Amino acid sequence: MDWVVAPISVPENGEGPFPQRLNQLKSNKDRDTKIFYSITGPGADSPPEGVFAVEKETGWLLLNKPLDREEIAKYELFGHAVSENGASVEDPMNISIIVTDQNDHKPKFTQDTFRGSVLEGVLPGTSVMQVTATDEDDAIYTYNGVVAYSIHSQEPKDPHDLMFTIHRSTGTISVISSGLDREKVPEYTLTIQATDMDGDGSTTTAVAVVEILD
Amino acid sequence: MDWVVAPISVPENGEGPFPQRLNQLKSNKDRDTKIFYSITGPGADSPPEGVFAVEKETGWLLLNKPLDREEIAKYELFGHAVSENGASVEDPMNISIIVTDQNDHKPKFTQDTFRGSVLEGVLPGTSVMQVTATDEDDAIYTYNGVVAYSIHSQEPKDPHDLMFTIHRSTGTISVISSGLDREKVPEYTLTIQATDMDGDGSTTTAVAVVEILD
Ligand SMILES: [Ca+2]
Ligand SMILES: [Ca+2]
Ligand SMILES: [Ca+2]
Ligand SMILES: [Ca+2]
Ligand SMILES: [Ca+2]
Ligand SMILES: [Ca+2]
Ligand SMILES: [Ca+2]
Ligand SMILES: [Ca+2]
Ligand SMILES: [Ca+2]
Ligand SMILES: [Ca+2]
Ligand SMILES: [Ca+2]
Ligand SMILES: [Ca+2]
Ligand SMILES: [Ca+2]
Ligand SMILES: [Ca+2]
Repeated sequence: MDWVVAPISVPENGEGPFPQRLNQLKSNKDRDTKIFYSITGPGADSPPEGVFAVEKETGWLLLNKPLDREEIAKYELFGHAVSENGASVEDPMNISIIVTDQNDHKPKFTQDTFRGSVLEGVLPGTSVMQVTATDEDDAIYTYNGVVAYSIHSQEPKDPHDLMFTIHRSTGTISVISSGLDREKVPEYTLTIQATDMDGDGSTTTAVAVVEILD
Repeated sequence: MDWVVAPISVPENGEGPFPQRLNQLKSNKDRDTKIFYSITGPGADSPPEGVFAVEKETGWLLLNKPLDREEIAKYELFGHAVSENGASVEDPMNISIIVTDQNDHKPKFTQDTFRGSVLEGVLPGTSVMQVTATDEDDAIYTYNGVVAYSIHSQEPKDPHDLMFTIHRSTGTISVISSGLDREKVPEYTLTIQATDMDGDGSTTTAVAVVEILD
């Protein structure tokens, strides 16, 4: 052809229909004799078996089911070409398959509860703590794995509500009001959120507990 | 995003419509201020100017016309992000565009006429000469640039016709008949052909003149 194929990029979670054609393998010895094609490697003849196949007669490389980037992100397979008289007519061909991302993981907070303390007299603008959520999707080329933080809600609501903020990118929680008074309200429970696609995607929650120190 | 884009592969001779969107550039400083996008490089702001553009407000990278791999096979552009107050908010982003092939060149013989001579007594199977045609299209991953040779016709047709063959891949012309006789027919003119897609594509012609030596 030459007996080569460029790396193939396949987005995960393809709709099909399956089996899906990716590339047609072909040995120029098929002018001379009938060629039988086959494939080996993890994803073909070793676990996960049968994700990919090749059609014996035609050389079509097929994907049999949708892929999942977070299970396996890249496959390295080998294609074979054998004459009808049983002789290999090519050295095995390196077939590289790269699985590209879709946004299919929700963020996950690293803790169900995060705790931080401040002195009663801290001024507005004071950083209390930094929370974190991870996201298994790509955050280099897209926002699939990019988390935006927000505050869902605060209890109690004394001396008033929305006394805290969270930095949309860093997860740093700050107090933005005056009026902390430990003798009145010694602790606040914040329900916090993390949302992928930098705020447009899906959202998980955790708790941040703010202790007013004595 | 990060302020990066993976290389973009675009087949030549795209149907459009144009302008065609390729990728949306985006700086995360647009949470903070309005961003104006722009592009530089050969193919954008230097020859060939205006092949690619970027939409100021949206950051969409556009292709303005179909590409031709044999004119330019790869572009290296730079994307820019500038705040409404005039400050650059990113270092320029490397944008790599790779133009991939379609079969749009016919083969071209290297000579309009090729000449070879043989002794009258050469046996069937004798190689007379080797002709060549080139093809500017890809011959690594496809047959776009892969030439199949054939004989179009022979004059004169004495002592009979189809006295010669040509090797489909090498362009080696051979005599396959007995009966060469210089005193009867001292020279044969062969119209020869070269066809891309290894025989399925389009076809050019040349002349091969076979001299029977004394
Ligand atoms: Ca997945
Ligand atoms: Ca995994
Ligand atoms: Ca994913
Ligand atoms: Ca995600
Ligand atoms: Ca005080
Ligand atoms: Ca006090
Ligand atoms: Ca005290
Ligand atoms: Ca072209
Ligand atoms: Ca050129
Ligand atoms: Ca071409
Ligand atoms: Ca061609
Ligand atoms: Ca003789
Ligand atoms: Ca003789
Ligand atoms: Ca003589």
